[PDB]
Amino acid sequence: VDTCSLASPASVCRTKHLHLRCSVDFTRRTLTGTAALTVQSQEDNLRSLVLDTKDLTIEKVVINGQEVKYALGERQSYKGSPMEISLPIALSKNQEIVIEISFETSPKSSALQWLTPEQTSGKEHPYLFSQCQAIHCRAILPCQDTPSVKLTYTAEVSVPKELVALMSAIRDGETPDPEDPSRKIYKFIQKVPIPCYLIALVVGALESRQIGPRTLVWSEKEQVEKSAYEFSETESMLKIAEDLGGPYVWGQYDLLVLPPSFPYGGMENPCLTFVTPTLLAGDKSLSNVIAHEISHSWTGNLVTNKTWDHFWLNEGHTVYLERHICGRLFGEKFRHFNALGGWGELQNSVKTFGETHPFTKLVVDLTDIDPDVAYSSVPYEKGFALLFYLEQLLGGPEIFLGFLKAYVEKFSYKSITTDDWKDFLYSYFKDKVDVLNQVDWNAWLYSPGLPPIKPNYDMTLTNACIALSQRWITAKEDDLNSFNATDLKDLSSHQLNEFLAQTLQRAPLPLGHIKRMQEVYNFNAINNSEIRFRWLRLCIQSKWEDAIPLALKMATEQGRMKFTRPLFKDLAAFDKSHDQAVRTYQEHKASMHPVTAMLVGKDLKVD
Ligand SMILES: N[C@@H](CO)Cn1nnc(-c2ccc(Oc3ncc(Cl)cc3F)cc2)n1
Ligand SMILES: [Yb+3]
Ligand SMILES: [Yb+3]
Ligand SMILES: [Yb+3]
Ligand SMILES: [Zn+2]
Repeated sequence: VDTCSLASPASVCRTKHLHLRCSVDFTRRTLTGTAALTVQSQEDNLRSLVLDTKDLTIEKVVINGQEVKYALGERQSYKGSPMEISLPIALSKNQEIVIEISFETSPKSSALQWLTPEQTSGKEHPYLFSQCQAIHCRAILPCQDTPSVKLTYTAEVSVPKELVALMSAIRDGETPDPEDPSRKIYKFIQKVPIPCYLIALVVGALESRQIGPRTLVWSEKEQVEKSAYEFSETESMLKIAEDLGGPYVWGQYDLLVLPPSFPYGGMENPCLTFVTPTLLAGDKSLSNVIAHEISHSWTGNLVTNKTWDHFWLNEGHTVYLERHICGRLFGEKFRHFNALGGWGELQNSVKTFGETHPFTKLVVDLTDIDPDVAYSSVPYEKGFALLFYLEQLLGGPEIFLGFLKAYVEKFSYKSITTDDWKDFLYSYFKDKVDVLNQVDWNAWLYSPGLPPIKPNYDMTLTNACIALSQRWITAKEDDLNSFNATDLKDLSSHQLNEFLAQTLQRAPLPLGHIKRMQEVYNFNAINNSEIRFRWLRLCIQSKWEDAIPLALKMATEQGRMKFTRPLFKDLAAFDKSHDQAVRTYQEHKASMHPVTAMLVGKDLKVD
């Protein structure tokens, strides 16, 4: 059962298609229109059905050209309000009908962020973007907001004519709005059935540049050139992913570089991956995020978790494919370096939550839990560690990649559970069932903490990071003069980031050590968001007051939760910056993404 949805389950009825006709009103901060759902009954004598909604105003529901009765139930916190619709005629099993709902969103819709012109790069036009994963589609339109249902969709979006709309779909033309010549209607078609969390919309002063045979990069004019260069390896990564997963079925693979408040590193919206502008490091070093979103075109978008309790299926397999893409491009020693880095992030998550915390389990129980509050590196890295351990146990990467491809082929266009995955793993590896039976399945899937076995990792690229981190940790005052810029001469940006992560695991360090690190390495000059984030956390945790303005600026000038949440938490934990962190959150709260504002408030204990 999907404990995060209040809608009728897939066993009662299934939405097959959505035809959305809407208009974006920037003056009211509302999306208004009609959602026409083609719904197929799965039961005999079906007379009503329930949809998910959250802060939606319903004007009317039309079936067969006439208004029908509906009722909105009491709100159930983050789940929203159930909408029960009374069907005019009882449906037989497999009968399909179209239900047209006229609705309008709330300006406080948790799916949307409305930006004023001052919040954009161009400063002249406003901007809107959505983020539906996990359960925010219900805050845009009435739907069965569960990944256990997959539907196709078509959309027609009216916007001010100076702006551009894009969606997680193939572009299907644009025309002036026949009802208003100051507006344009943009059309879209998504012919591959998707779960509704993959519905996405952006409206803004967007420009595009072609960077591959099936890829345009989209952003405001000021970021086009930098984005085209940053993401130039996209076609190469798509070709490797097709070799590992099978055909790319989505047609286009475009990228949208969002404003800095985009809450995630990337969102795998089909046909149009959304990415944070914090990837714009200038040297392509953060391109693993693109490899990750590309990989979701198979693991997540084609094979999907049936409920959010099985989210690790989506992320674990995607991290596994992501690391194979980067291993093909940069070598097997690089794949192991990134895999070992991932184990260290899993160590940090388990330490943060606590080793017995229910969110450190691979398969979770989200009954009465807001998915946004559960979100962490555990499903990604505990999921990856299980697959990497099975790869080692079952004969290596070539053999395990055969399983991955067969798994994608088996479950394409379906929504599955951990038991479906395990049953297929046992079926595919029938000649190695004795090896599979040695796995402690109960501990790996259902127990909290670090996994029961740590995989084997090549240490070649990690050794220099560990050695430099240990030199700093073990240094006394009289050793500080031995450090010098030459210590970093043979380290890649990835290795500098790993040196900082290793050191941050032992923070705090003495203030004099951190001051010496800035003296000889000049980490304050580095703009790479991952390195800067770890360096500023190391400074703040080591109680360097000089870092307070730098950390507050990074926390507020961008809104990627991976960076903003720990920076605000570190600033709140440092007595010297505590009041400033709380005051800065209070002043920026109204202008923040709604989910990020909620999570930073919980982290800071500010209501
Ligand atoms: N797909 C990403 C690129 O890797 C981008 N991304 N955007 N939004 C989200 C997201 C995903 C899941 C969430 O809830 C859960 N968290 C953890 C669990 Cl074990 C189950 C859950 F339901 C909440 C949000 N992920
Ligand atoms: Yb067309
Ligand atoms: Yb079986
Ligand atoms: Yb000494
Ligand atoms: Zn992902």
